Amino acid sequence: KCKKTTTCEPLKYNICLGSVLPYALTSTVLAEDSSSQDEVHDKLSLWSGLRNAPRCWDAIRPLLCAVYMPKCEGGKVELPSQGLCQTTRVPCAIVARERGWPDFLKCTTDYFPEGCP
Ligand SMILES: CC(C)CCC[C@](C)(O)[C@H]1CC[C@H]2[C@@H]3CC=C4C[C@@H](O)CC[C@]4(C)[C@H]3CC[C@@]21C
Repeated sequence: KCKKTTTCEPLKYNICLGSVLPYALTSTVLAEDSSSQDEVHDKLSLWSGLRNAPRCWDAIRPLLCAVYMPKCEGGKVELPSQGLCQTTRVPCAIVARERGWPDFLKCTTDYFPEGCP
């Protein structure tokens, strides 16, 4: 429940929304709106409109990077935590009003499990 088996690929984009990525491989399996690293970049580019809402941006950046550009190692990615997802619900409430959170970014425990290291 804490990890997902998947195939790892070398990172094509070395930075996630300004944040450095201290690992070599990733997977697009958690971002259900994205089937390639190029598409991941284009979806993150859309999300980047939230840079104009800094309180949300500060909360949502680690969530987006954990989902869109996760560390992949030995054919597995770690799922983001329930806690990390919950931190975004109030400062990024505008997302829910403007369009709605995609299902893979709603804090259900199948996508964001509890009690994992
Ligand atoms: C006050 C303003 C700065 C707030 C701006 C907020 C944004 C940039 O106006 C947000 C609100 C809803 C967001 C969208 C919510 C859901 C999705 C689906 C996802 O697959 C791609 C990103 C995308 C399309 C988001 C892009 C950024 C949006 C479109």
